Amino acid sequence: MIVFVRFNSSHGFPVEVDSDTSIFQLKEVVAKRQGVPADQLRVIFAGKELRNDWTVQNCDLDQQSIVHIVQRPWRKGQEMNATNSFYVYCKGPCQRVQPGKLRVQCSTCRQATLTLTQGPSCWDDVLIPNRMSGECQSPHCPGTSAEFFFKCGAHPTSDKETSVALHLIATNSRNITCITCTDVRSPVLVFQCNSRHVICLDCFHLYCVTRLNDRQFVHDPQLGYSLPCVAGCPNSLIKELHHFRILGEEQYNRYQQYGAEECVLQMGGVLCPRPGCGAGLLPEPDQRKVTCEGNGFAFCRECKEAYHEGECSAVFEYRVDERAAEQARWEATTKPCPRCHVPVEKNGGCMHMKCPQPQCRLEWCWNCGCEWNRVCMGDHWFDV
Ligand SMILES: [Cl-]
Ligand SMILES: [Zn+2]
Ligand SMILES: [Zn+2]
Ligand SMILES: [Zn+2]
Ligand SMILES: [Zn+2]
Ligand SMILES: [Zn+2]
Ligand SMILES: [Zn+2]
Ligand SMILES: [Zn+2]
Ligand SMILES: [Zn+2]
Repeated sequence: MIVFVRFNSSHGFPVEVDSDTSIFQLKEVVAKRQGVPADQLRVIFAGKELRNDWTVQNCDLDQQSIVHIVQRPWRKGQEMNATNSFYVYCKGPCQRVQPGKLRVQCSTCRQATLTLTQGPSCWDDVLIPNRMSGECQSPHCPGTSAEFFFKCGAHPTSDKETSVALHLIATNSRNITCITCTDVRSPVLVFQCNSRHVICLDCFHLYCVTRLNDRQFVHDPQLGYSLPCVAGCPNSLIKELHHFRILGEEQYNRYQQYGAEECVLQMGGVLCPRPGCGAGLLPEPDQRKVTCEGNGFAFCRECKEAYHEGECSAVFEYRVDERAAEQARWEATTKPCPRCHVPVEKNGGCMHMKCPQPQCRLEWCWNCGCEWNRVCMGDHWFDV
């Protein structure tokens, strides 16, 4: 039997398998061929992962079936009881999603001298420019607006070393199951569909990579290229396109080239099949021999294999579970003062509490029950 494998490409190479071939054996074939460790490969068929112990027969794979192989090792270990509210994409040295550190400065002088009127309580407070007011303590600075910024929390960072905040990503303290895999994972990405469908980051990576391989990204005139909720919910395209950086450098670079590749294809062009040089080529409309040239092998335009004369070889190239979708919906009192023990109610999302008792006036963290400090401020200034 011949199956087609798409690995970091929109072109699927043929692989010979038998009814008794396991998915693990298929991964071993692709591992040696690509020089990539076998235990890092994931096989995806019609938007679903195929398990190592399943055979080709168990999977119901037929002649000319297209499977995706994506390089992403499964990591079981996670932190379900995490305290952090925020996530950033650290572009150096982590090169991945990490818990973030929230900081504030004066939007005028850029010093950490802005005394906020009140602490932030929501994403809008820290993402929308000039939303929060205060007074700058620096001599003669008329600064009245706060400027928030985030940094990676996994290692020290300079005051200039910012990382982009990932507003869709949240600590899964609600223990909501993933829409695709039904597992309870943390952190999760929350789609902005009406149902606020939840996806784990492992599934989100597989979703994006297979959609890059199938060239199924959606073009929005006032947005660019993006993806909606995996369930196909209306008006759910990701607007904050920096969320695609969480796929890592190799995959984000493929995403960045999507538009230029789509323009070439729209003009009757073709993308080069060779792994490494996947450039948008513009040959002569009726020419079968396509040679790679702007600024490497000569391929047959029909079968996408090395240029041959005569016939091409005979060999040539999703719905979410209803109950899983309903379960994966993100949105479906008083504490004593740590010092004077007088109970107080938290009015909003801000974790910075201040005891109203005149002899006490202790500033404390609602979550930790400790005196307010820079660590609590950076890690969980407000609830998300
Ligand atoms: Cl976040
Ligand atoms: Zn980092
Ligand atoms: Zn200032
Ligand atoms: Zn999942
Ligand atoms: Zn949805
Ligand atoms: Zn080429
Ligand atoms: Zn051919
Ligand atoms: Zn008190
Ligand atoms: Zn705290």
